[PDB]
Amino acid sequence: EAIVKNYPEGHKAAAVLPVLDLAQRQNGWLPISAMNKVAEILQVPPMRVYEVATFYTMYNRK
Amino acid sequence: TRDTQLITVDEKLDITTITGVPEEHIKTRKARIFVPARNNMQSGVNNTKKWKMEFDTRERWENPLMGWASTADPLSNLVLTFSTKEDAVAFAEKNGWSYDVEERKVPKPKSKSYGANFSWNKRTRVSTK
Amino acid sequence: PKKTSFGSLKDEDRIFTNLYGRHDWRLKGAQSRGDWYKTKEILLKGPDWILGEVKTSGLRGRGGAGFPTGLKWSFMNKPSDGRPKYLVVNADEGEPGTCKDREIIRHDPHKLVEGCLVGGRAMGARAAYIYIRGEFYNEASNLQVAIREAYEAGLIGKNACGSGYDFDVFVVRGAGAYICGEETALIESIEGKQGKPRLKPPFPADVGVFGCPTTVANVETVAVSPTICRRGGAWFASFGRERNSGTKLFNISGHVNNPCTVEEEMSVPLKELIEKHAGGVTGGWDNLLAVIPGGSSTPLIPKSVCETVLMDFDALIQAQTGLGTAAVIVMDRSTDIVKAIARLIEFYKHESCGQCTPCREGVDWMNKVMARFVRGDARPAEIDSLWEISKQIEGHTICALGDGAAWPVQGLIRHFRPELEERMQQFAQQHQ
Ligand SMILES: Cc1cc2nc3c(=O)[nH]c(=O)nc-3n(C[C@H](O)[C@H](O)[C@H](O)COP(=O)(O)O)c2cc1C
Ligand code: SF4
Repeated sequence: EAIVKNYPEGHKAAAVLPVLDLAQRQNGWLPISAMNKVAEILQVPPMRVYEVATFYTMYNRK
Repeated sequence: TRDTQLITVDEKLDITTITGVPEEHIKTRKARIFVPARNNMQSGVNNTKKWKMEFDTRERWENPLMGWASTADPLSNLVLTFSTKEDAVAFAEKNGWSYDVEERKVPKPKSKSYGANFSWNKRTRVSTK
Repeated sequence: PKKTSFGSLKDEDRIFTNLYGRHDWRLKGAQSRGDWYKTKEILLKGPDWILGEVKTSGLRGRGGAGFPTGLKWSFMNKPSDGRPKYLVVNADEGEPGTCKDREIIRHDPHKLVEGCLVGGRAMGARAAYIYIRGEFYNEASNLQVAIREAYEAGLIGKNACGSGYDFDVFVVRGAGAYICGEETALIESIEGKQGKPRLKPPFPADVGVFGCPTTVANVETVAVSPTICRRGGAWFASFGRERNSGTKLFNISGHVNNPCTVEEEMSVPLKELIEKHAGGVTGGWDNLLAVIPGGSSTPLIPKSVCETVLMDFDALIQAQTGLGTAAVIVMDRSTDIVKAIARLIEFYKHESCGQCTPCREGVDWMNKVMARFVRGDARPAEIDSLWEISKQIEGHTICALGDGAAWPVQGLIRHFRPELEERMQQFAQQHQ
């Protein structure tokens, strides 16, 4: 809730990288279910979360 | 300036009798004057420059021996190219053919702005690149 | 009158006085070292005055391009329409050989945070987003701690420094992509997308982060702004040659006795910089093979050129290279120069974003050819083929990374072609 309020209203998708990383810190890695959760919390299509996870190397998909 | 005697003929040009076309393929045929549509699989527009005149498709059946595609239409493969619509109608009228003319369909100009992909308060913003 | 030799900067003129973390980085240590002093007067002086001080200062970007900062920051000095205005501070230091921005963040955080406010006031910005790469976790935490102290002291936030100007400072962490150092790829990452650069136009000053006006300034370019305004542009412009003024942070790394980060005056001769601060090359200056003046993105130069070349934008351009990020990578005669540069091409193959054809397909192509030059499994006719391939990437790509992959190869072919052909001759003899 603090992360999503660092960005202008109407641009919640800007929080994908922080939240998707916060998911990994809690869980140690990012399963497909973790990505789908961040998609619905931020209300962005799940594919747009898959793109970020696969693009960046600090996200562990295994 | 031509030092040769000329005459005046007020009748429309009609060569149907001096072309050798059987009457079946003058009166019963429907020419189609059109600019070919762009092949949608490709982005090139170099086949949409000239007018074409095609005729009405007729029966194609199966050769009993080999299964090939037989035909009894001598005009099945006839395609003529014209620079302008008027040149196409002029050629069909003097040959006695009945024609339909379809007006050219040019794609209307559009407003392309690469910056609209990153709009602050509009839906044109793209979710990915 | 105008100087003729440069170097030997005095500690009385060093902007980053805590470059080694020998004093208190937290607040009340920065203030004791001249930070956050008389900031309200600078803000109340006016955006035009602040920009005028940076234009006269001759400061140029320390991110790798070296554009005149004063000219760039004036693009946001325009009437404000309905949209907000932001300042993005590029702390994504990822250029191989570059470590200067890491030290500013972890030891002088309050210089960066003050620079955000001064830079923002010049641009009329409402907030600053500091993009710092995700591997700098501890450094990012130090920056976050400093920002909290600034807010509690009234230095930033509502009525910053009592100036009546509102300014927020947000820290945003990257997720491990070197391409996100690019000014437009960095913006895309902040917007929560893949770090793929945009095309220009539109420029960030007209359409940027969230579609609003934006300026991307490197950590060093911003951290020096408050000092320039306090000490004026004349003091900063008095260093270095004309159009190359200022004090620059250098990162001497590789085959040297004392690899270190040090602040030194612009136009300092490269030989003096290596010997005086880094303790010379490993094995003696005569054991020097080549130097990469400004990180991997710049082409290398051989020993014959390092003896009389100054470290500034203009001096290194005449040498067929660039200043870049002022990171000096030294290679001695025991180095495998072909393998040293081949690994740099392999770096760019791994950091290419894949967006555009000449770098998605070309930099990978140059990688495979280079991996065969290391072993000599090629014929000499391929060297000219590799020269043309690089020229088809350079200037045909969306962003400058494609240029950064071509330049290392061009330098190798330019100054070390005999080593390439010798390697292939050896391989041919054995497998005859
Ligand atoms: C592939 C690539 C990586 C870059 N990485 C950085 C970086 O890590 N830090 C930085 O300040 N500029 C980096 N830049 C340069 C930026 O594009 C831009 O010049 C800089 O953010 C502007 O800051 P300046 O005003 O100090 O020059 C990079 C450019 C490219 C093409
Ligand atoms: S040059 Fe490479 S990194 Fe830059 S936009 Fe093109 S593909 Fe992406």
